[PDB]
Amino acid sequence: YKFACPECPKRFMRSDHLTLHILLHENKK
Repeated sequence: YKFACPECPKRFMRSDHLTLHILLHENKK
C-alpha cells in the first residue's frame, strides 16, 4: 500500500492508477 484515497478506504501501490480510481468519485449518491 503506497497511496490512500482521502474520501474512501482504497489503497494502491501506484499513484496514477490510484487516481484513475478516484475519477468515479466525482459522481456521488
